[PDB]
Amino acid sequence: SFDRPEIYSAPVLQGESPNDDDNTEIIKSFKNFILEFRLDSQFIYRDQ
Amino acid sequence: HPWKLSFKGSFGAHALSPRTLTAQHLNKLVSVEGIVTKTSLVRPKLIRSVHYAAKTGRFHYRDYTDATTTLTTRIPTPAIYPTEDTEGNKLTTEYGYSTFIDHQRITVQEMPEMAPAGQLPRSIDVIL
Amino acid sequence: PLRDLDSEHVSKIVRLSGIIISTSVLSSRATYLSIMCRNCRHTTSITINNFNNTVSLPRSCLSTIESESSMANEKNCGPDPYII
Amino acid sequence: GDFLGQLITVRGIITRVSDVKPAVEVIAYTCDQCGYEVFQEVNSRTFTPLSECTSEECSQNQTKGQLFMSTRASKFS
Repeated sequence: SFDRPEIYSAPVLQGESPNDDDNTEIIKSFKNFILEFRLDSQFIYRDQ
Repeated sequence: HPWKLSFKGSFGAHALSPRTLTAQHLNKLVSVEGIVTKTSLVRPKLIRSVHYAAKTGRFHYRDYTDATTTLTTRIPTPAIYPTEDTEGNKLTTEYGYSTFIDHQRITVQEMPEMAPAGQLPRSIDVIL
Repeated sequence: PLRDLDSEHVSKIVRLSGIIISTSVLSSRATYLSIMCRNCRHTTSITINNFNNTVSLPRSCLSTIESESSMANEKNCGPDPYII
Repeated sequence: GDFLGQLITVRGIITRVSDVKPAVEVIAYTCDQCGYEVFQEVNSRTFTPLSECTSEECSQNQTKGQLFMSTRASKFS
């Protein structure tokens, strides 16, 4: 009697990545929004 | 702890040949003698599994039964060997404290001195 | 305005404004839950996000789909066995 | 059959020795699209190759990859 097998991985080679503006691409764009928007003398949603 | 018995004793009721035993006196107690032949291999049997969960740091408890020991036809409830029990901690298996009991099955041919002159012998099986 | 909502406005971001009549009485949906196979003793867990008919309980005990030998070696939970 | 899991000491006669051949333990899997490496541990007698990808980045996306194993990155015994 054994236990269950397991699956794990990690991305290493950054290859085969065209800017197709899709599933993973759109998600990274909003990290550039909430932390990295700032209006005049104030950033709001990060402080919200 | 079972504390089993013997039932020693001579009785002229059911000391018949195994050659003439079949289809009669089923679900009774029969005394059979004869020849020990083609002894199988000795295997242990799994009863009680022990599992350690990593993060909670506790053990568990799980048993398994079969229809051979109990002598009464009870409702069979099979249980799959456990993995990922409550929340998602890995059920790491252990041993040693998991209990085990040996097991054996053999066949018994009838007596050649009791047998007739020449015919095909027929036999049954006994699990120990 | 609420008067003109064509079929070209189906499943699109449309805003409006009006008058609310009356509410309802609050019911409850579920998101996270632990289940059990009433024969196999098989437990998983199900999360949902877009709860807005969509999903229901499956109809196989699911212990048969297992990448382990000794568990798949050891029947029928069937029919739909899952009790929350 | 009560000595299971213990540490023991036996003696006898070496009889019918087999040959030494490598035993595969874990298998590497190159993504070729997301660029990760998938690892599958096998403790059974037999096993199976797995699906097209199981990355986190190939996941939540329309076009998943299609993998294949590798020899030099695996661990044997």
